[PDB]
Amino acid sequence: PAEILNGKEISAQIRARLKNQVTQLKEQVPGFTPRLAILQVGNRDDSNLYINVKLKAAEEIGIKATHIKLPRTTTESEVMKYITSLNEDSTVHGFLVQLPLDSENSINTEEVINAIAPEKDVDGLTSINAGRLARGDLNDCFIPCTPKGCLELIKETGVPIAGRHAVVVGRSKIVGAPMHDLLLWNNATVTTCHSKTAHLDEEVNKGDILVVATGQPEMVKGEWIKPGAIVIDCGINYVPKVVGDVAYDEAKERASFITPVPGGVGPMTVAMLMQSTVESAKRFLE
Amino acid sequence: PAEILNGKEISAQIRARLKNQVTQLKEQVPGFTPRLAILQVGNRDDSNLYINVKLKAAEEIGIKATHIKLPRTTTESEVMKYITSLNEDSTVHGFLVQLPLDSENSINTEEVINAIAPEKDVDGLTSINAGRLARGDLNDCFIPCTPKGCLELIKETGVPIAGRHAVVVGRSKIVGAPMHDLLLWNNATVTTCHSKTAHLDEEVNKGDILVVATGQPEMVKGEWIKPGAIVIDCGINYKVVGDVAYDEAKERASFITPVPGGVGPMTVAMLMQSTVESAKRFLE
Ligand SMILES: NC(=O)c1ccc[n+]([C@@H]2O[C@H](COP(=O)([O-])OP(=O)(O)OC[C@H]3O[C@@H](n4cnc5c(N)ncnc54)[C@H](OP(=O)(O)O)[C@@H]3O)[C@@H](O)[C@H]2O)c1
Ligand SMILES: NC(=O)c1ccc[n+]([C@@H]2O[C@H](COP(=O)([O-])OP(=O)(O)OC[C@H]3O[C@@H](n4cnc5c(N)ncnc54)[C@H](OP(=O)(O)O)[C@@H]3O)[C@@H](O)[C@H]2O)c1
Ligand SMILES: Nc1nc(N)c(NC(=O)Nc2ccc(C(=O)N[C@@H](CCC(=O)O)C(=O)O)cc2)c(=O)[nH]1
Ligand SMILES: Nc1nc(N)c(NC(=O)Nc2ccc(C(=O)N[C@@H](CCC(=O)O)C(=O)O)cc2)c(=O)[nH]1
Repeated sequence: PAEILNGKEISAQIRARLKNQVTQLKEQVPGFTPRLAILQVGNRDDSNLYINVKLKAAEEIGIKATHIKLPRTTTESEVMKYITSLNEDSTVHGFLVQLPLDSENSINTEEVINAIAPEKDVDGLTSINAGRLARGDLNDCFIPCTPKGCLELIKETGVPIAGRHAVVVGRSKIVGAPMHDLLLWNNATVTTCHSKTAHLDEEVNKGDILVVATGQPEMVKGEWIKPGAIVIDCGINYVPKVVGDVAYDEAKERASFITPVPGGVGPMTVAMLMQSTVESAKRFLE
Repeated sequence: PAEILNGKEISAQIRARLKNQVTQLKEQVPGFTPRLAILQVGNRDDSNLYINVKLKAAEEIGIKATHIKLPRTTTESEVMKYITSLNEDSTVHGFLVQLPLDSENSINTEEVINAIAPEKDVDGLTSINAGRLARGDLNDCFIPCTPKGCLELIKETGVPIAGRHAVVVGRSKIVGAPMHDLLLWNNATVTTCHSKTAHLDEEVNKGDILVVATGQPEMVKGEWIKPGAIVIDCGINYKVVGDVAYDEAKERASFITPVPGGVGPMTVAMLMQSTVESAKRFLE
């Protein structure tokens, strides 16, 4: 049976490490702290929870994190005033807009996200940072936090990535598409599947590394898993309890390593955001 | 055997349509002409050839194309000055830097490319345009010209892309990587291969659509091809041969691009199309 990749434990070690860096950066440049801002439009329940988890992580580490919550009646123009203000405020080192925006008005999300200064785009959602990642220019770009966290989970298996066949199910802007790029430039051979893929079960069965980011509860069946695969489940689904996008019971009988839900990718997403925030704080000093 | 995808004939149809568009444009707004600039660093023979092919196509269409060639010893700072000048010249609608740079001094290609204004980046090489393409924002970006030409050749088959398994061999900034994205947002299931891919023959055999962009002459064997595959060969290797072993591949493919006269003419035609598109937007 598969060994469990314990994201809860792994993230803790990352956060302890970040806390020491933050404490150490204070006794290098005094009064200086990493500063994060999180902008929210509307009042989605899941966004409220995820933002709150991120605030807790930043607090424990020493990052000063501000949460701005705009109402559902907010217009695209009002959101842009905040993005411009956060770009200009040299005390803010990174910020992000929690997605999706929950507005009754029509707001161009792509236009909002792409007003974020790329040097503060710790969520890696601007076209500029996406374009660097998608073309293999990894040294000078923020990488989206869920793919970052999935790569770290993969590395914890000690199984090298180069030459393996990776399958990514899902191509969303925040997870699946950057996940493909990250695996590719770590020299996996990568297949991307989506809602138009035919014979999904056959495609999934080719993955030595499998990352599932569909938002469909337990859709990926254990039978589909290649024996010995490294299975990374990004799904967080509320069903009649929380389950992921992989049928966990069947899959753990065939994988060599598997992420549980909860306690797998989710805590790693948050840890990687704090790491990117510290990185933009350190970069700002230079 | 395969039907041949005649890139010579298809590109001539595209260039004639563009010529008539430009003619009509000039009738509607007298004195206006689409303008392209090509910047080159060094004096590579292949670059000289491909640039010359581009200038001739622009001339046939009625696009005014200027070519600026800098010596092998130019500095990054001097290359940047020209890019700034091109960005600021409001009579220039698109421009590109022919790659690779041939310099004696270390010049940061990524910094040079990324100083191009995205609205004039007709080669689609800026990070801004790459990121738009890579995340499916296909209406607000220039797509690189060779992937655009490959997509048009695949569409000439009349077979829908959606649901097919496509294999891209190569991940370069100009061809392989944007090709993956174009096929992905046409709803293919896409596998990307590279020089660390193990069992390349088995990955190629999965491809209903196969695009080979490696620069390794005839390395992709015909026996690896899935029977009935659509086979797109971007290679130009020096006779001139492609990246696919053509004779064996043609036996098994449903459609296949010859080399030469396949992808090559389509690449140039797609550059002209993007140029005319930038000029049209600039009137608007
Ligand atoms: N977004 C969040 O705030 C958040 C928070 C926690 C967890 N998650 C988890 O993170 C992952 C990504 O979520 P997201 O919101 O970024 O995704 P999303 O925008 O909802 O996109 C889902 C992706 O899965 C694909 N897909 C859907 N049904 C499929 C099927 N039956 N077969 C194959 N592919 C299918 C879609 O294909 P198409 O592109 O063709 O539509 C799309 O690429 C999910 O597992 C989700 O549960 C999300
Ligand atoms: N560049 C031009 O001006 C030009 C003009 C005419 C024609 N072309 C054609 O355009 C295509 C791309 O050219 P490019 O300049 O963009 O090439 P490039 O930058 O050299 O990229 C070559 C790609 O092929 C991959 N590759 C090399 N050997 C391989 C192997 N044995 N198995 C699998 N993948 C392998 C490389 O993998 P890695 O990423 O691991 O290195 C890389 O992604 C080629 O077909 C070329 O003939 C180019
Ligand atoms: N801009 C932006 N928008 C977004 N919608 C996201 N996604 C985005 O926050 N996801 C997310 C998922 C899981 C958790 C998480 O902490 N999950 C824990 C459970 C947390 C708890 O309840 O304590 C787990 O799965 O184990 C946090 C964030 C993002 O990263 N950036
Ligand atoms: N910036 C930039 N750099 C680059 N290096 C390229 N590639 C870039 O120009 N390729 C290219 C390929 C083929 C031809 C072409 O016309 N090929 C003909 C043969 C050429 C001839 O023999 O005259 C054919 O295959 O049929 C022209 C350009 C590019 O498109 N943009």
